[PDB]
Amino acid sequence: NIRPLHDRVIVKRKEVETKSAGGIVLTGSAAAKSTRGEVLAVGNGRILENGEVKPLDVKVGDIVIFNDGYGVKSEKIDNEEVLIMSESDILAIVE
Amino acid sequence: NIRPLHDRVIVKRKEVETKSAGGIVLTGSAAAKSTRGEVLAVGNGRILENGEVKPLDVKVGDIVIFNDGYGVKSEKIDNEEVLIMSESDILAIVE
Amino acid sequence: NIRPLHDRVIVKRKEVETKSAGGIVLTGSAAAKSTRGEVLAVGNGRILENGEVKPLDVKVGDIVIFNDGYGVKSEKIDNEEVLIMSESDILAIVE
Amino acid sequence: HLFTSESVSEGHPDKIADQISDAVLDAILEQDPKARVACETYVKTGMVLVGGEITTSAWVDIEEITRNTVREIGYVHSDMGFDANSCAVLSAIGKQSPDINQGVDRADPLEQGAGDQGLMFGYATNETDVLMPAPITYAHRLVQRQAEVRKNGTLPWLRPDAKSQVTFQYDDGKIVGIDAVVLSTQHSEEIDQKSLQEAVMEEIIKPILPAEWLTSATKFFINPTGRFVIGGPMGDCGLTGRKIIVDTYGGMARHGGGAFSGKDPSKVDRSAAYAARYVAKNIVAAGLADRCEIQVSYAIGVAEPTSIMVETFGTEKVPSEQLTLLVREFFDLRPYGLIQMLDLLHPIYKETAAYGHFGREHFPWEKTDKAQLLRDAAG
Amino acid sequence: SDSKAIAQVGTISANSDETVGKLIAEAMDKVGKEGVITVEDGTGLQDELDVVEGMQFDRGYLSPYFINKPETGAVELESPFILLADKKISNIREMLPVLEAVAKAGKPLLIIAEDVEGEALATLVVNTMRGIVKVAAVKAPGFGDRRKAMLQDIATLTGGTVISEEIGMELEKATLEDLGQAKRVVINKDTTTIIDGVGEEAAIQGRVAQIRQQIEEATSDYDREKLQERVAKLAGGVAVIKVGAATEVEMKEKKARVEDALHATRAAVEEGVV
Repeated sequence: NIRPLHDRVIVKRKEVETKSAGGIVLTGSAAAKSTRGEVLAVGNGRILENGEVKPLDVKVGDIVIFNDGYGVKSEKIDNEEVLIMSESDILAIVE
Repeated sequence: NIRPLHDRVIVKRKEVETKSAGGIVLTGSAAAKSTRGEVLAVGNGRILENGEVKPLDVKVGDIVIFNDGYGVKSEKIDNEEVLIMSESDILAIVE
Repeated sequence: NIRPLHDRVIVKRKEVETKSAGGIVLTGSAAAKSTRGEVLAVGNGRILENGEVKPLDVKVGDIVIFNDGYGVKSEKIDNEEVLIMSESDILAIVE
Repeated sequence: HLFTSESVSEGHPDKIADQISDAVLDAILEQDPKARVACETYVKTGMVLVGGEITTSAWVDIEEITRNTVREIGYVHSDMGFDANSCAVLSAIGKQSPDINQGVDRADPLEQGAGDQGLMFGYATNETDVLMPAPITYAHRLVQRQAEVRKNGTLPWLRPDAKSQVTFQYDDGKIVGIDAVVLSTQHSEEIDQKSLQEAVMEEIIKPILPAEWLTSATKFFINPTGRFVIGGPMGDCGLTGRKIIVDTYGGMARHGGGAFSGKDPSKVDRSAAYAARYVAKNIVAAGLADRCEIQVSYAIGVAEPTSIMVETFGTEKVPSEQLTLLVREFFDLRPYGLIQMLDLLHPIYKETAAYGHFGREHFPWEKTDKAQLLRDAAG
Repeated sequence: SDSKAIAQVGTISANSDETVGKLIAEAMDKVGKEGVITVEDGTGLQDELDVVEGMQFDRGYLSPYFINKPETGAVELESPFILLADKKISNIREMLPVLEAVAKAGKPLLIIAEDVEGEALATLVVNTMRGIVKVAAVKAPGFGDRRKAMLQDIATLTGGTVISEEIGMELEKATLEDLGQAKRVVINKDTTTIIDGVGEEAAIQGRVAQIRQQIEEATSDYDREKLQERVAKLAGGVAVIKVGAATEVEMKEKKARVEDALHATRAAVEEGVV
């Protein structure tokens, strides 16, 4: 069990797709890294200059769109890679 | 349905026009990417320093003028290219 | 017609004069790009930290002196180039 | 008249040896501004030998330079019998000299004496834009084109070994056409003979030689015996300094025979020839003559040059006395004076090792900045 | 005009050798009047004649996984498409629309490009193996301006349009109107043959007339031979005569005699006999 601190969020990204708008199958460098995932646990909240905590807008079990970068760190837990990132890396909520 | 977080808006840029003040057709480097588009979904609002939320100044259906850059992110939704970018990255509203 | 958002104004630069301080007609790179223009519309106003609006000092129809740089963006409207710029790039007002 | 010039590619063992010697010279010069270098290289099947006399205050290991240099040509496989990493390089260089403290004292650098006795020559003609004899120039360009295509990857089955022969005819002392073009190159065994000549003539022969100089009588020869797969150091002995005639002018100009590669600028056997070409190119670019040569003579242990002679083949627009007067009072033919004004003490001898020491605009000795001044003076 | 006179001329022109005269007459009758006959040294002990119908170029399949008929070691495509490209290929992103469109139909497709890198080869071969779309890839034959000329020739004969980057045409916007058609295509390790293209005739006559008039201004007989071969390839047939001799010296002698007979028969057909 992992509990994120402050406004950070731990997610797992979906597997890369094989079919692309039809029967065309992409292998190797043709299929890029997935740019979507599901959130497993959510942080307590962001620390304000006042000192209060603002709860994060994302909730457990949702689907988010995020941009990979220097802020997103990849950690391997239970022989499974998960992504730890701040809320600012999350762009939108799917459905 | 895709809804952004905080002060982000999703846009779909207009098609690249070939005709330019006449029947002449521009190809290659003559015509560049468009810089106008319409918003599809609007974020809830920016988060203030104290903790309040401010509604955005863009309504759904308006045509916006923006500048493509590092902050603008391109994502494929429903096999359609849309741009996820902040509210501060748009310049003006047409009409 | 367009209207800017927040702390932005739209200006149009006047034509550069050829005969400078006499009959000497200047051609080529000597006739530098004009650094003065007239505002076409005024933005709503900058958003303060608390969320209030500060009305812009520049009024529509005035003449402004600015500096050309990276922050100034050009847009082709009605086949007539204009400049999209923030109030921070406005140096002074003529008369 | 019918004259033929022959050029060779960078994959040949002698050209490999020449490249190694100049690569070491640039490395030594970069570390030591005022070093003394006189080196030679020998290459054979799987064994590489280096020797000579190099006196310098710095130390350089030759192994990493040799592997880097050989890899540049493309010897990265064992199919041709020579591989960069699998080969072995031994050093037979005396890094120290007894005369390092006895002669350290100097009186005046501007009055340095020549260390060798002999006479050197220059040459320049307006037949080509690069002010060089045409048959040798186009022979170098052909093998240069082959290497560029080979490096580009469009022709991956080509091998570094290549040789070209170009024949030119002259009518009333002017070029009127191209007679015969020969390009001998090594290729891989996968491609058959018939497809081989088609690629080389249409992508190397065609876009290099001028089209307006090619007539219906031109004959193209490719792979005379029919199979040039065998090549590399296995098929021929390798040593340094055996085709100086090919590097300098191709035989159109009388040469002293002094070896160029592996020699420091201090020795006049190399630098003084560079100055003669620089003077000859300068004096012909001004339009004072159609062709000109500079004969500079030096004596061992003698500072002032013994004699300077200029010959023009009767094409001079001014008397030869004026031509001799200008070069004396406008060019510093001092053995150290020409060093300073040609600023050769820079690591620039790697590219000069292959494809001819002369005929490239970027070389310091190939500049024509002094042509305008001489035209005004003689006019 | 008759084949008997042509055979007699060929026999007389080859030191009274009836076999070579008869062979040349038969080859000329088979190929016709607008065609190319050439002589190369063979390997057997007796002369043989080989004739090629249609057009073919010396370019084979890129990968050995495209062959659906291992018995002959060659791949056969029935009523396929033809895609023509001059640009180098290293990514598949530019062919998603065309491949999905032709997979929506089922009948095969052929790619003629100057070169395709392994990244696109991987997806092409995996798609062919998984049984979704049947495609084949062959390099563009020749090099230089001749390569584009013969690409245009193939485009004209197959009833399609070439896709060139320098003319401001991109492969992403290509559709079925830019793809040609053919009755059958046979590709082996070294040759690719297009059988019974569906191009328009008047374009064929225009192209052959253009190349024929371009022949005249050529100053080297090598260029004349190449353009005549192009004319024969686009319209007509091409035949090769493989002379056979035990020893190289006899090989050269027989080759010279056959070439002389060929020239004499050509001249006799052109002007007449006395």
